[PDB]
Amino acid sequence: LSAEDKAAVERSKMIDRNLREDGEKARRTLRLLLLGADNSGKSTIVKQMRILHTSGIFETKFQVDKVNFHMFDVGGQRDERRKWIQCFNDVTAIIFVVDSSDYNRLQEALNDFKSIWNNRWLRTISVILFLNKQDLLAEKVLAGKSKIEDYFPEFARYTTPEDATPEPGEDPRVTRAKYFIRKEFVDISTASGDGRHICYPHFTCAVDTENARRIFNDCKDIILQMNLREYNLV
Amino acid sequence: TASIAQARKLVEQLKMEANIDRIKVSKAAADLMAYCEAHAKEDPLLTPVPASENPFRE
Amino acid sequence: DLPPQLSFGLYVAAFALGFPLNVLAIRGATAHARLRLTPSLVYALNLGCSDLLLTVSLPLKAVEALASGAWPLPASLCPVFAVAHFFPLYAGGGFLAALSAGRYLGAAFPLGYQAFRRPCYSWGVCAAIWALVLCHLGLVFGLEAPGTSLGINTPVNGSPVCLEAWDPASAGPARFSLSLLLFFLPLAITAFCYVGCLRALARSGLTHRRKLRAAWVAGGALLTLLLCVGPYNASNVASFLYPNLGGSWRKLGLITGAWSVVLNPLVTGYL
Amino acid sequence: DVQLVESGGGLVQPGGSRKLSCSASGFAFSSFGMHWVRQAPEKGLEWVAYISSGSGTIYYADTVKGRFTISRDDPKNTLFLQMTSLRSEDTAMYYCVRSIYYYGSSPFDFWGQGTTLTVSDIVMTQATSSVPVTPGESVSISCRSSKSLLHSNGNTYLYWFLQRPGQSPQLLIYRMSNLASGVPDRFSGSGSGTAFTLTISRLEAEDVGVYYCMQHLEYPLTFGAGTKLELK
Amino acid sequence: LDQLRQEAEQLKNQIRDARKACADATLSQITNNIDPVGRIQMRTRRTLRGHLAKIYAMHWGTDSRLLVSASQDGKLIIWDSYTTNKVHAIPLRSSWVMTCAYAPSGNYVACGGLDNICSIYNLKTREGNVRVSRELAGHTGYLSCCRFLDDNQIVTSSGDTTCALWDIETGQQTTTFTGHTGDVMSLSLAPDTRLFVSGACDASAKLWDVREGMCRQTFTGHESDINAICFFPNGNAFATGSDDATCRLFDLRADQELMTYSHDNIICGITSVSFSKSGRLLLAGYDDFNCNVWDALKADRAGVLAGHDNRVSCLGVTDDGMAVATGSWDSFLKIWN
Ligand SMILES: Cc1cc(OCCCS(C)(=O)=O)cc(C)c1-c1cccc(COc2ccc3c(c2)OC[C@H]3CC(=O)O)c1
Repeated sequence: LSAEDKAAVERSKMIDRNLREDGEKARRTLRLLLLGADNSGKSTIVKQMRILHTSGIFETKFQVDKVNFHMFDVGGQRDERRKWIQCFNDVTAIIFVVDSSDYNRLQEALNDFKSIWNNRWLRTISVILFLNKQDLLAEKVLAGKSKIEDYFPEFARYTTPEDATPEPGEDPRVTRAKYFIRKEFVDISTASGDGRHICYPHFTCAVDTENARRIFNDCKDIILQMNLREYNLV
Repeated sequence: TASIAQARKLVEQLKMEANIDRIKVSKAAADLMAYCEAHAKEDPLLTPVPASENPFRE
Repeated sequence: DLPPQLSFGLYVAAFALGFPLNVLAIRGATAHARLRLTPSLVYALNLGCSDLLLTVSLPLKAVEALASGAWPLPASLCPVFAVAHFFPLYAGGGFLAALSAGRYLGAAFPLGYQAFRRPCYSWGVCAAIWALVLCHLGLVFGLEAPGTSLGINTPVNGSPVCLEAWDPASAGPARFSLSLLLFFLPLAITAFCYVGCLRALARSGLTHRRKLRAAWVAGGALLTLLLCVGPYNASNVASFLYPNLGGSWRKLGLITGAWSVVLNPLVTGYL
Repeated sequence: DVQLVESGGGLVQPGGSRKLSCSASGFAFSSFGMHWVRQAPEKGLEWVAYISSGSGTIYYADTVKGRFTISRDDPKNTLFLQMTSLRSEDTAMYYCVRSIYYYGSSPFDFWGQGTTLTVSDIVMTQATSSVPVTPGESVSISCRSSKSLLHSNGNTYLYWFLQRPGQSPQLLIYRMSNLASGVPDRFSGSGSGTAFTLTISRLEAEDVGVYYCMQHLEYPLTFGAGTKLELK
Repeated sequence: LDQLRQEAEQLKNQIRDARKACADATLSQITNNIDPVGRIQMRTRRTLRGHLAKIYAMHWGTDSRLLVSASQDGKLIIWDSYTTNKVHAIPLRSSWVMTCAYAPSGNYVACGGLDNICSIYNLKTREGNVRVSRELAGHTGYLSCCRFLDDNQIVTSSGDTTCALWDIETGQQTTTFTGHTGDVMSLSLAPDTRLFVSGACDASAKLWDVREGMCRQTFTGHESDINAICFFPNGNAFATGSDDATCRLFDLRADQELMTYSHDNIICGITSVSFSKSGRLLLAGYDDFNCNVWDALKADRAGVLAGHDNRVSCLGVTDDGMAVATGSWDSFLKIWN
C-alpha cells in the first residue's frame, strides 16, 4: 500500500466504527407495524400523538418502562398492501386493530386477518389484536335493533365457555357476543402457524389509556418466546 | 373517457405492431445470435480472463 | 465390591455408546452454528469438546480397571491421562451451570437479554471457566507430587496406580475442596436458574404442551448434572468426611461419570 | 466558502516555545486530515507535520521531530502546532493545508494564509528555477524524482502547485494528469514514471508565479526547488 | 359501456393474430445449431460486510468500480469494490429505502422508498461531506426503481401505477407516463436512453418513449407480479422475471415473447435479473437464496452462484464485464467472476 491507500483504509475503518455504533443504538429499540381498516380508531390506540416523518408513511414513538417503540403505519395508500409488507418481516409485532362495533364489515376484517396471518413473509411475526370500540358493541347488543344472527348463524348455536370471566359485572349477553367475536379471530389464527407465531387478542375502547401497557407486555412475551427458541427449549 | 382512451391506445398499439408485422421473428433471433457471437470474446464471464489483468485476484 | 470384569464391561459399553452419539451431537451443533452464532451454540460446542475428550480418555482407564489398578502403559504418561480424564467432569459441570444461567437470563429478562446478547461474551465466560478449572487443578496437583515419578505411586511390591492408592490423608482435603468449589457452586447456580426459568415459563404462558416440553428439556440438563457427576462429588465429600470409609465408592463415582459422558449429549445435545 | 485562518506568528528568542493555531470553517473539519507546511522566507516549500482524520496517524518531519507537536480539536474545528526549542531555521511562513483520502479524492486542495514566524527520502529536482516567457504561448516545466513514483496499483503520486506572488499556494494537478477543481483547463500534466512535465497552452497575467512539484508516494513529503515564471 | 368494450375486444384479437403471423420458427429451434456455453464456474472474490440489515438495492458505477448499496438500516454505502474500502456512508432520512441509483457521471446518488420521495445526494462538494441536493416532489405511492438519464434528468417508478421523468434542476415532474393497473416494480433504461421498459404487478411490461411520454408497446405472458426487468445489451430485447418462478425474454421489434426460462425444480419467485456484457449469460436471483446463470439462447441452467444465506434481493453486472455483484437479505454483498 501507499500513503493514500493507508489513509483510505483508515477512513473506511472509521466508517465501520460509526456504522456499528449506529447499529447497536438502533437495535436497542422495538419496532411495530400498525394495521387495520379505517373507522377503527387505529390511530387512537396509543394516546400519545406524533407527526414523526409524516411524509409517506406515518411514524409514532412512545416509551414505556424506559423502552422505546416505533410504530409504523403505512396509510398513504388504500390499495393492495401485498407488496410493501415484505419490508416489515423483521418487526417485533403486527398490531391489528378491528372495530367490532359494526357487524357489516366484520367478515371483511376477518378476511383481512386471514390474509395477514397466512402471509408468506409474516409467517414468524406475532399479531396483537385490538378489538376496538367495545362500548358501542355493548350498546348495539343491548339495544337489540341489530342481531349477530343476521350475519353469523353460528351465534345462535354458540354458548359462552365455562372459563368465561366477565370481570366488570357486565351483561352475560355482552360477554357472549364478545367471546364469540374473539373466537372467530382466534379460530382463524389457530388453524395454521403451528405455534411459530401466535395471536394476542385484547379488548379496548376509545377512551382506554392502557393500551401501551398491553403492547409492552405482549412484546415482552414475544421476545421471551424468541429467546426460548434460541436456546432450543421450545 | 377511459374506454375511448384505451381504444385510442390500442389503435396506437396496432400502428406500432405494423412494423412488428414487418419484422420477422426468425430474423430477430438471427440478429440476437449475430450480436452474441460478434461480442462473444469480450465478456470475461463467457470466456474466463487470465488472472494477470483480472482485478479481483486474491 | 469391585469385579474387574464388570467395571471393564461398563466402561467399554459407555465408550462404545458415547462416541457415536457424541460425535453426532457435535456435528449437529456445528451444522447449526454455521448459519449463526448464539450463546447456546457456544455452550453446546464446549460441552461436546469436553465430552469427546473424556470419551477418548475413557478406554485407558477401562484397561486400567481390567488390570485391577495396574497401568500397563509406562508411568511417563500419568499426568496426561490424569488431566484428560478428571478435567472434563468439572468442565462439564461448569458448562452446564453457564448454560442454565443463560437460559434463566433469557427467560427472565428477555428485553435485557436481547439488548446485550453477543456470542463473544459467551466465549469469554467459557474461556474463563476453562482457565479457572485448569488453574485449580494445577495448584491442587502441585502439592500432590512429592518432588517415583510425578502423579504416580507404587505400593510395597505393587504396580503403579494413578492416584488410586494416593495417600487418603493428603488427598482428603484437596479433593474435597476441589469437588466443592467446582461442583456444588455450579449446582447451586443451576438450581436457582432452573427455578427461575420455571417461574418465567409459568407466568409467560404460550401453550401447556410447549411449557411442559421446555420445562422437561431444562430439567434434563439439571438431572444430567445431578444424576451422574453428583455421585462422584458425593463420594468425594463422603470420603473427606469418613476417612476410614471403603474405597469402592470412588469406583462407583467414576462409573457414574463414565455414564455422564453418554447421558450428557442425549438431553442437551442439539441432535 | 472554505476558509482556514491561522495565527500565532511573532518574534521569539532562540530556543523558545510557541503555539500556532488554525481555525477552520466552511467544511466538515473532522473528516479531513490536516498538514502543516513550512516555507522559508527566501526558499521553497517544506512539509512539517501531518495529523490524520480522527488523530489515528501522526507524521513528523525529521528536522522538527520530537520538539514539534501537532494536535486537533474537532468540537472547535481547530488545529494546533506546539513548537519547542526554536532555531533560526524555523523562521518560515507555516501554511496550513487541508487533505482528504478516498478513491477519487484530491488531497492538498485548499491552503491557509499562513503566519510569518521569526526568531531573535525522495529528492525532487527542478532543472530550471526561472523561465522568461511571453503571454499567449505554450510553456513546459519539468521535474524529476530519484525513485519512480508509480506504485503497483497504477497510480503515480505527483502534485503540481502554483504560488502567485504574495499568495498562498493552490493545487493544479493532484496526480499524474488529474486537473484540480476550479483550475482552468489549459493546464495539463504528463510524463513517465520518473520525469514529469506540466504543460500550459496559453498564458495570462495570473499565471506568473512559482511552480512546485511534490511527491506523495511515501513519507516524508518532499517539494521541488520551484520554477519561477515571469511575464515578458 | 359495452359499446366500446367490443371495439377494444376486436383490437386485442387482431393484434394477437399479427403476433402469430409474425412467428414461424421459435428461438430455441433457431439456436439449436450452436454449441452450448457449457458449465460456468464462478467464484466469490470479495465480500462486503458493513450493512447491518437486509439489503434491497445496489447499482454499479460506470467506472466498473465504486458500487452503491442500500439497506433498511437507514444507510447508503458507496464501496470501492477492488479493495472493499468504504468510500462513503450516507445517512437516510427514512430507513424504508427500496431502490438506489448511481449517476453515470459519478457525482450523484439517488434513493427512495416508502417515503414517496426520490432523494438525490451530491457526492462531490467543496465541504467534503455528502449532502441532500434535492428531495424530489411527491408520488402517491412508494418508489420501486429509479435510474439516471444524466446529471439533470431522472426516471422513477412508483407504487401508484405511474412512472415519471423528473428534471433535477427545477425539481418538478417533466413527464408523467400513463397508468398501469398494478404497482410498477421494475425499470430499465435502453442503452441509448431513448426508450425504457417497466414491469408491473399486473403481470405486464410496457415499453415507453421518453421524449414523447406515451406507451409505445405492451408485452404480456406472465402469470404474477413482474419483479425485475433488464434490456439486452444491444437494446433490441429485454428479459423479465416474475413470482411465478419464470423468466421471459421478449423482443421489442417482433413485439412478442421470444423465450421462457423455467425449471420444474425451481418454484420460488425471481427478485433480480441482469445480462452479461455480450448478452449470452442471463443472471437471475431467486427467493431460494441462490442465483442462476442461464444460457440466454439455448435456455438451460449453465451455472449456479449459490453463496448467500438468505433471499437474494439485488443483482448487477459491471459495465466493463469483469464481475457480477449480488446483495442479499443476509446483509451481504458478494462479487463473483
Ligand atoms: C501440573 C502439571 C504438571 C505437569 O508436569 C509435566 C512434566 C513437567 S516437570 C517434570 O517439570 O514436573 C504436567 C501436567 C499435565 C500438569 C497438569 C496440568 C493441569 C492439570 C493437571 C491435572 O491436575 C489434576 C488431575 C487430577 C487430579 C487432580 C489434579 O487432583 C486430584 C485429581 C482429581 C481427583 O482425583 O478428583 C496436571
